[PDB]
Amino acid sequence: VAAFLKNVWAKEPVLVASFAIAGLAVILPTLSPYTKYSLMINRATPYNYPVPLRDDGNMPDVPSHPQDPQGPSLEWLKRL
Amino acid sequence: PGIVELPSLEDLKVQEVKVSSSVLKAAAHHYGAQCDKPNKEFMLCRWEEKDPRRCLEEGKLVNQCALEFFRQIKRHCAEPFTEYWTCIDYSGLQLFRRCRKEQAQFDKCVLDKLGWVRPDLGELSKVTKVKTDRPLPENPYHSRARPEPNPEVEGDLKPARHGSRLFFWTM
Amino acid sequence: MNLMITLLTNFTLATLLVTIAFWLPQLNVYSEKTSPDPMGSARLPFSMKFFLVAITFLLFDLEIALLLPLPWASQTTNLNTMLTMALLLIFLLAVSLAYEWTQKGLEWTE
Amino acid sequence: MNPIILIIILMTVMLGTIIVMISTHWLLIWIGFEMNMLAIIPIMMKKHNPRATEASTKYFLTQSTASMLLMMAIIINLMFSGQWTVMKLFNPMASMLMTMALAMKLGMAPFHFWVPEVTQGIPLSSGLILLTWQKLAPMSVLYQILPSINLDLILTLSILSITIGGWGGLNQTQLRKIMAYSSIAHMGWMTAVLLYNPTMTLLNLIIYIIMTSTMFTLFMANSTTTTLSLSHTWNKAPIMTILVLITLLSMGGLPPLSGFMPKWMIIQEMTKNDSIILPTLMAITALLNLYFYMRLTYSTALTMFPSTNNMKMKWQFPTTKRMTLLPTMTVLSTMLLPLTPILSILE
Amino acid sequence: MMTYIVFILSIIFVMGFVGFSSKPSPIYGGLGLIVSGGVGCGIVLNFGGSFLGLMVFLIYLGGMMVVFGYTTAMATEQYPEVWVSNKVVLGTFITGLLMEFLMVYYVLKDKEVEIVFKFNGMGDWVIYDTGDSGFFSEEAMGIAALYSYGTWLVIVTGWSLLIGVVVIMEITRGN
Amino acid sequence: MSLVYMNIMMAFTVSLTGLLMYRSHLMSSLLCLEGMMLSLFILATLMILNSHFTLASMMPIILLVFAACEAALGLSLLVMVSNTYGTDYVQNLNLLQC
Amino acid sequence: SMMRWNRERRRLQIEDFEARIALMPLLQAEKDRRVLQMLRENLEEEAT
Amino acid sequence: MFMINVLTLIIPILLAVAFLTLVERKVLGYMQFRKGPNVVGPYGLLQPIADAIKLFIKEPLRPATSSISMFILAPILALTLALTMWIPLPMPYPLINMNLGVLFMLAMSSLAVYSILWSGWASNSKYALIGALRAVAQTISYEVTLAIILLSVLLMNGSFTLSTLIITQEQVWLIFPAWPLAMMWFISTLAETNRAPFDLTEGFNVEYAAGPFALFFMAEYANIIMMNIFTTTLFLGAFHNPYMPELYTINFTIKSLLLSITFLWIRASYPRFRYDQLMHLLWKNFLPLTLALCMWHVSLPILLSSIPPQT
Ligand SMILES: CCCCCCCCCCCCCCCCCC(=O)OC[C@H](COP(=O)([O-])OC[C@H](O)COP(=O)([O-])OC[C@H](COC(=O)CCCCCCCCCCCCCCCCC)OC(=O)CCCCCCCCCCCCCCCCC)OC(=O)CCCCCCCCCCCCCCCCC
Ligand SMILES: CCCCCCCCCCCCCCCCCC(=O)OC[C@H](COP(=O)([O-])OCC[N+](C)(C)C)OC(=O)CCCCCCCCCCCCCCCCC
Ligand SMILES: CCCCCCCCCCCCCCCCCC(=O)OC[C@H](COP(=O)(O)OCCN)OC(=O)CCCCCCCCCCCCCCCCC
Ligand SMILES: CCCCCCCCCCCCCCCCCC(=O)OC[C@H](COP(=O)(O)OCCN)OC(=O)CCCCCCCCCCCCCCCCC
Ligand SMILES: CCCCCCCCCCCCCCCCCC(=O)OC[C@H](COP(=O)(O)OCCN)OC(=O)CCCCCCCCCCCCCCCCC
Repeated sequence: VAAFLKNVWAKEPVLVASFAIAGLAVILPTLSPYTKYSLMINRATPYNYPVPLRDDGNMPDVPSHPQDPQGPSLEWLKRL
Repeated sequence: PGIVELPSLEDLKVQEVKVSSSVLKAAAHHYGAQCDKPNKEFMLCRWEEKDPRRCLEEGKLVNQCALEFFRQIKRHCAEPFTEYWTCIDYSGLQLFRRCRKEQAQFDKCVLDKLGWVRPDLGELSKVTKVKTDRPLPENPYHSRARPEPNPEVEGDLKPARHGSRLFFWTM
Repeated sequence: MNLMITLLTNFTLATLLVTIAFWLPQLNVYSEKTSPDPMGSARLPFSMKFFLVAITFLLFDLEIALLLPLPWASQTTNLNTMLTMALLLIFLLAVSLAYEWTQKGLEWTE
Repeated sequence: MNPIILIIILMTVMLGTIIVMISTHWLLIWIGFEMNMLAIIPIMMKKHNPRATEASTKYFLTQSTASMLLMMAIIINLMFSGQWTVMKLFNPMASMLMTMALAMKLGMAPFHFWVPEVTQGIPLSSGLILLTWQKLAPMSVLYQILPSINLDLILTLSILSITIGGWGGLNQTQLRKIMAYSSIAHMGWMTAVLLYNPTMTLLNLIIYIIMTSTMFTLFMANSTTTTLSLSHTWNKAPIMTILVLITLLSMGGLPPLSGFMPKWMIIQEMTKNDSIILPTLMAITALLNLYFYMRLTYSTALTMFPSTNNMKMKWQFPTTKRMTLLPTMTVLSTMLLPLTPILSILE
Repeated sequence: MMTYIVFILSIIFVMGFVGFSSKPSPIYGGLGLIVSGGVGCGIVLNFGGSFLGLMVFLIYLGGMMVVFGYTTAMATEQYPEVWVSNKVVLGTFITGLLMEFLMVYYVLKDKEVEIVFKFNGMGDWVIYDTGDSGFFSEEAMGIAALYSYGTWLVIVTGWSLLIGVVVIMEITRGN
Repeated sequence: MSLVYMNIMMAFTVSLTGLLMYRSHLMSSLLCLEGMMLSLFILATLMILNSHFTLASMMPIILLVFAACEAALGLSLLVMVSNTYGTDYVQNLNLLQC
Repeated sequence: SMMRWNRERRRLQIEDFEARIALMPLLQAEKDRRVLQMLRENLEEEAT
Repeated sequence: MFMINVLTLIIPILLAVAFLTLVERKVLGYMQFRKGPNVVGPYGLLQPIADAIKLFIKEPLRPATSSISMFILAPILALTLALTMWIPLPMPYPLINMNLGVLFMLAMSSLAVYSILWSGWASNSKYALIGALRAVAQTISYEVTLAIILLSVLLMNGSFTLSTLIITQEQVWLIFPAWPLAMMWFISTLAETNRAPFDLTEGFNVEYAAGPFALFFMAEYANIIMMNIFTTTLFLGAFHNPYMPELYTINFTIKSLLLSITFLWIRASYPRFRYDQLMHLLWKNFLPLTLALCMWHVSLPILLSSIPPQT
């Protein structure tokens, strides 16, 4: 499992490089901390119009102006 | 069918905002900051009514508040704004990233002479709540009543009377 | 519109250069010549290997046709599913390649 | 063929039929038919002889034409309905195209002209698959689109299929072509009762698959492909002699055997709907199938017996062949008629 | 004249199939199908289907019709044709193709305008630019959704392509 | 119905009539079959782009890929025929008359 | 380097999209008046 | 005004292809310890004009063609696809600015094998047909890794736009995160155009005259210059000031000349592959590494949160 690895690195380095790159491409998106930021950036990219809501009277988490405190903020994206 | 009720030409006339798209894109973030309320009441009326014929006057309110946005730039800070939208206007894709010193001059002169804060990255894409006095549409699709569903099955399931009733099979 | 004009101009320049290349030396009255290669009168034998590499091109080209919208699919919200299906398509292209390997399909044009 | 590759290809055939059976979308119907054809093409070429390549070429041409006509019917449905649910079709042009395409995939007449050829070109197990498993997916689509199937067209195809599958069985000594014309006649029987009671369609399908599988399993157990080669069964394995022929007496449609179970039930659903002439004509043609297949029964259980001397050597060796489910399928293809009201499980 | 251009291409498209459904040769059949693929691709591209038109070129024409011409060229043993000096070897080609465009322009006659003008599409047919879409081709995002939404579709498609490789390698063996 | 759809259907039926009257070769049959597939691609694409139905835009590519794989299968069948007789003639494919 | 620059380009894409979002009420109101202008003109010329 | 722009693209392409023959013969001269042409013009500057006037009045071979139409449509298609590959190339702004210029170029280069195939069948020779089938098999083989390498690189771009590819590389060259893709791309473009050491046609279109051979020749060299410019844009993308586009134009011109002379310097250095050895190079060396790097450049912007913008 180690002498076989040295043998296949001696005979066929192309397939060893291919299986190593493919194995890292499989495992490393889960072992990474920055993978969640890909999800967050792709879900915070505004392709549509943010259709507003009628104010029924009791919605504390929804702002009234873009320059309000509450609302989803992208301080993490500006700073990183 | 019924005659579609299109409004008259006099009910459509308004004072247009006759500026080009680079003028609008250079003046976009401050317009989203300062002209928030009639814009969101109009687009709430536009997605609730699903009909522009009932969204006319609020739309004119947009076209009443956009011009007063630009006049207040024209009285105070027309020259940094002109120097900014000219550099916006040069580019093919109209990049914000090519015009940062003219952006800083326009934001500085606007924050001084008018006090407008350019919004942060992430804020203009927010879903906001809108307080209106107009009613909620009870049927925006103008749909008629649904046909009544079939009566469902109920009751305890009894065995079949004398089996299958298939010619001579008694079970 | 500009693309159609450009294609038409490229086609016109191509046909013009071909027409000049055929009609300009046919001004010459040089010689009418007679008496018409590694085979003289042999038929063509078919080769199975050339057809195998053609069909291998076609099947991997279909797999590439599936792989083509990936720079657009990177922008989606369901990135875990998108990554799983992208890796699954490239893995199935690799499994097709390994099956082409081990059954001696890539031999004498390896 | 590599047996792992054989298992993978057979599971792909089953997967294509299952994708046609379970899908609510027309593109997946088309995908399942494409997968089914693509995977069944090496099953025909298991032996690598020119008759299998000819059979696979004819099968590819007919099933590909049927697949393209199916996709044109799907496209015209998307015109006149804007949607993709596997339900009734919203244009009788798309209905006629899908009915013609499914009749081509089943090999119903007048698109029957590939069924006795291809079944002749391929081995007995691949012919078994072609005449049992490949019926299941187009009959499932016909089960799911019957509010749009034209009555006159499906009855025309049904009675033409029964007449041509009847008159195809005269001039044949090949067992595989006789099973192919029996296939054509039974598909006419199945699509006769489709717009009246599709439970009897599924009953006819299940009884047909059981009888066809019993017959092909007997043909594989004896390795006989012609009538004249079937005629030596009495001297080699005498228990094999009659089971073929009581199963074929079932396949004609003859009481008290269970092959009388479909046709009678079909008549039992067509005299309800005030059609008296049409089941009368179709079952007179079934008696014509009895005529030719009873002549084959006379050929094997009686007159044309005589053996050759090398048969004496076959007496010193039993059948080591897998006769898989052959007693079960032989019991289920004859003695099922006293359990005829089991058909309610197919609703 | 310029308005009816998609319709014009469609007419040429129909005529293109009459180039090879009459079947003069499999090689000229492939040539007519390549020309028909190009003009049907023009029909696709003129509704804003840019990616689908480039799949016609890249996968149908440059991917599959290359293989059809390749397999055809490994069959159907060739023979020479007329090879006189330039009054035959290119002049007959130019007069024949000018007669082909004469046939293309020749069908737009009084029997055509009774169908064109009574059922005028151009003016109200090509409606792909009906309003705004945004910062994205809707057709591009619909093809992009093959990976997030089309999980079962990609599974059965990749399985069919793997089975296609296996099936071709089993039937093209002879053993 | 509509006009350009009628043209694409006309091409489909013309390549069908070419696919239903064989002259000499099996390659002519495969070419008419793939002209049918091409017309199915064109007509599906124009419907899907017309209605702005977004998720079906992957459908013609699917309709391409499978069917192109289908064509590959057909080409391989032709090759095996041309390895037995030397030509791809459909009149060499008549041994299954008996 | 591609990490930092693709992240910065995503922030620029969000800035351009917020410019679009801030302009969409005016463009939608002008689009509504555009189509109602043209349909009233088509109605009057249809009536004459 | 647009036709002026089309002519100012297509006439300098033909002039650059004409003088590429001079640059090739001079650089292959000095690398082979000899001189290249210097007698005809001053330092050889009239050798392309003399060669062109020689080839365009040379006798046609009176070709025994198996077809008229494919014999004419193979040089026509060769020149048309040689010219139309240039129209989306951003220099820094292309002739046809299209959203899918990369995919357009991949499609129009995948259509370029029909000139080879129609030149092969339009000859009566079975040997020329066998050579054409081998060339077609080689070219469609290497188009696979063209497509996969090109897709893997454009996973860092965001879209198939060639002008966006200039915006992508404003901070770093794209050869730094993608040099294995760069070197396999470069050998794959070397093997597309049947360029040495992949030139087994000199180891199919000889049925033609010398004039139509000059047409196939100049289409091949336009493809060489075009793929060098496309590789320059794709991996060594230059700085661009929108107020002075000549900085980008001189910069990618110098890089394109260096990469074309790198083709000229590869062809004067190596022996040819045997045919199965370059099929081994594609199907058993470049294709596993290329698929692994395709998986890598899919899954890498997801794990590094470096997913490029769509627009
Ligand atoms: C405290 C806890 C413990 C308490 C214990 C309590 C029980 C103790 C006794 C345990 C054993 C019970 C056995 C079953 C009960 C009696 C069933 C019965 O006789 O039904 C009369 C049944 C109708 O008469 P019934 O007067 O209306 O009913 C009197 C009872 O109340 C019948 O009552 P039902 O209203 O329930 O009747 C049900 C219904 C009544 O039937 C109907 O509603 C009409 C459907 C009948 C079938 C018509 C089909 C016609 C076309 C196909 C003909 C095929 C060829 C015929 C056979 C040829 C040779 C294989 O039956 C069916 O639908 C099923 C089909 C008939 C099966 C009968 C049971 C057979 C079991 C053994 C089979 C052995 C092979 C026999 C021959 C195979 C064919 C039957 O008779 C017939 O249909 C005649 C056929 C022969 C009947 C089988 C006699 C059973 C014993 C046979 C032993 C000897 C076998 C010799 C070797 C093999 C043959 C060569
Ligand atoms: C874009 C601008 C240009 C780019 C650069 C290109 C310019 C330089 C050109 C030089 C001249 C080329 C002449 C022709 C070349 C043709 C021959 C040739 O070289 O064939 C290719 C050769 C072929 O090798 P071969 O032919 O010797 O192999 C023999 C094979 N067997 C034994 C089976 C017979 O090499 C390759 O295929 C390699 C390609 C590049 C690989 C890059 C791998 C990067 C590293 C990955 C990770 C590895 C470690 C493992 C994981 C570690 C993790 C930490
Ligand atoms: C799980 C991650 C994703 C994996 C899938 C994606 C992979 C991308 C690359 C695809 C490659 C497709 C083709 C692979 C075929 C493998 C079989 C093979 O090539 O066997 C033959 C070979 C012996 O060489 P030979 O036969 O002589 O070659 C002819 C020329 N001389 O035999 C060999 O050379 C041995 C080759 C197999 C063993 C290689 C081991 C590499 C290990 C690298 C480090 C660990 C990586 C982690 C994953 C484990 C991978 C095994
Ligand atoms: C609402 C209902 C829904 C549907 C219900 C279910 C429908 C089932 C339809 C079954 C169709 C089965 C077709 C045949 C099996 C498929 C695989 C196959 O062919 O296996 C046979 C196998 C092949 O072995 P091989 O080595 O190739 O033999 C040839 C000589 N060398 O081995 C042999 O050849 C050995 C010989 C015996 C093979 C017997 C196979 C019988 C299978 C069918 C059983 C009956 C049907 C299922 C039960 C009733 C349901 C209808
Ligand atoms: C043997 C015959 C002669 C051989 C030599 C000549 C023919 C072969 C060589 C030339 C090939 C022609 C290719 C024509 C289409 C190329 C693809 C294409 O149009 O892509 C560009 C573009 C898509 O990009 P995108 O940015 O999305 O579009 C603008 C959106 N804002 O889309 C557009 O810009 C669309 C522009 C309008 C549509 C153009 C339609 C062209 C005419 C129809 C096809 C003509 C060729 C037919 C025969 C082909 C034979 C191979």
